[PDB]
Amino acid sequence: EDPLAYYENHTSQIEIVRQDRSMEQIVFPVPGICQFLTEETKHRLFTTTEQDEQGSKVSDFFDQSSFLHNEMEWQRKLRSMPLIYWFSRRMTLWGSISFNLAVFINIIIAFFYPYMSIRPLIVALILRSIYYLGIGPTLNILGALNLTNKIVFVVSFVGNRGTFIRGYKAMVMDMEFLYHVGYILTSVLGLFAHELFYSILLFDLIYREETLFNVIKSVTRNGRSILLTALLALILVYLFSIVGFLFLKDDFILEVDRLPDSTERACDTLLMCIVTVMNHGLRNGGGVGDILRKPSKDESLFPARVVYDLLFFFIVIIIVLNLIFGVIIDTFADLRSEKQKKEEILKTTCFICGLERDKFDNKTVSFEEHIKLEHNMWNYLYFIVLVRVKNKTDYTGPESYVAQMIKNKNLDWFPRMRAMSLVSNEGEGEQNEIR
Amino acid sequence: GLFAHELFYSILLFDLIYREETLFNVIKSVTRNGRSILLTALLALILVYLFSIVGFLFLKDDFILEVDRLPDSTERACDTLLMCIVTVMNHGLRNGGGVGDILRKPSKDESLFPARVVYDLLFFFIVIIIVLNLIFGVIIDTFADLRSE
Ligand SMILES: Nc1ncnc2c1ncn2[C@@H]1O[C@H](COP(=O)(O)OP(=O)(O)OP(=O)(O)O)[C@@H](O)[C@H]1O
Ligand SMILES: [Zn+2]
Repeated sequence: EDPLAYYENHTSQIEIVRQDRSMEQIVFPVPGICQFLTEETKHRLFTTTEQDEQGSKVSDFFDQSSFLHNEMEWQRKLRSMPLIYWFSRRMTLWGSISFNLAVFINIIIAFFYPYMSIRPLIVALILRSIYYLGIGPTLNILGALNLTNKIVFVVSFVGNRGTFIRGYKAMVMDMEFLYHVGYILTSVLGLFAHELFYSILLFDLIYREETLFNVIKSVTRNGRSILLTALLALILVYLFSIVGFLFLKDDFILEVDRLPDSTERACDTLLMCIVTVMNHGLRNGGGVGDILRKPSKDESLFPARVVYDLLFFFIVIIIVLNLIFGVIIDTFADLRSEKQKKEEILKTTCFICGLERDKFDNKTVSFEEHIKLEHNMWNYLYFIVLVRVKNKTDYTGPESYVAQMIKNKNLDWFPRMRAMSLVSNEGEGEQNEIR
Repeated sequence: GLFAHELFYSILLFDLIYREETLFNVIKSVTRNGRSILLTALLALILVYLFSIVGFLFLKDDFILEVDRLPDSTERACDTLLMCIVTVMNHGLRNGGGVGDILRKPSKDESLFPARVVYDLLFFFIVIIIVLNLIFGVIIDTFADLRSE
């Protein structure tokens, strides 16, 4: 309604650096296409963009400009389609419905197999269906609902994300799409082949919960270290088994509960000795000595047995096994430190210029205004889109300069540790004093 | 405690936490990431459910448990999926060696001996050394974060 309000909303400003290392302020109109940028995509980019070797996110932010433009174009195209857009807007609802259905199906299977808010209402309806129709019909209905809801969720996911915008190859390469396809296949298997396949769907908890994902990362980050420690444990077990087979063959007597003698020799062969050690010594707190024949102090090999058991216990149980847990704790610490560093950087430094919030103290302009009005990464994206959408025939000085810098793949036009609102005022003031 | 039953006085011992700040910080070291601990427990439950399904499908006869009947001494603890899940979730988690510490001892001549060995080893590595230790790792991480803050 208000022309001034409309122009203020559709007008943006940025700061650039020219070839002579001089800072200039450019005021431009926001292209209409820029209005179709999703807040989810903006947040994802802001929280995922990484720093380069020089500590700048500008390289990645610029490299994502084409993807952002294509995503905005796809969103504009989709918004003309009401039904598909409406379905795409409810991805969270579809995912929640699918997860609840999977949980209910798994609970029913656990509590009844073998056989033959609105959540309380859903539970009551499920109980009534079980009482009236039966477990089988209830499971069939739940499986059909889960399959339909997952199909709707996949349609919504593709529509909203525009993964096809990068091509079918990119969509296939995407891990999330493959995960959704595998989930659909698992649901189909549960519905038709055997209901027990529904148990696999419980792994969707990891996908849904980020905290559990971080906990799992604490183990998977140093998975190579864990596997190497396990291999070292296996080598030590092999050596101990060799020693036992050479000198303690008769002490490997194991009780057995034969199905319709009660003891057997478990070290007649090297492979059997290795298997017995690797299993029992590792699964017993006291080590291999907890299953070997109990010796007597009068035996000549009693000191040897004591030394063997003690060495196994100290070397394998207290050290080797605890190394995996130590690696897990170290990974926990490293993840926490990295996350804290990243959050501190993101919250106390400027995305474009990288200046800290401590140069802006005691000045007309604060960090908040500097990030909302002067170095807006989104305003830079809008300027990039304008340069790419504007006919070359009506470029201005700075528009042509930025277009040429883009043609040459040069980022030196983004400011870096410099702000027109920070040092330009004092610089002009000292210049006036000098003059 | 004064009127209904004197045993209610035991609840008053929780005032120690209120009185002592150090114990309160120790409890905070666990309660700060309570959601993480609960999610880890749910993951453990899901893994136990999968292992119980596998055992019921292929190792039904090996779930024999001794019982001290009040005035046969063994019973089958995996005749149903729910019973198998309960037995695993209890014994495997409360035994250092895992679920294998309560299953029937096999013989090397049995055709399923390698399968039993693999099952027990997988349960031990996946659930006992990793999943259970994740809660303790979370507690240690919370300790470190609290001290740093
Ligand atoms: N250069 C930057 N440095 C730090 N944070 C930034 C930067 N540019 C943007 N942000 C933050 O990223 C988010 C994007 O701000 P944006 O102007 O898009 O907000 P908005 O409220 O959605 O917009 P508007 O109200 O102007 O229509 C905000 O949190 C903003 O503070
Ligand atoms: Zn800036």
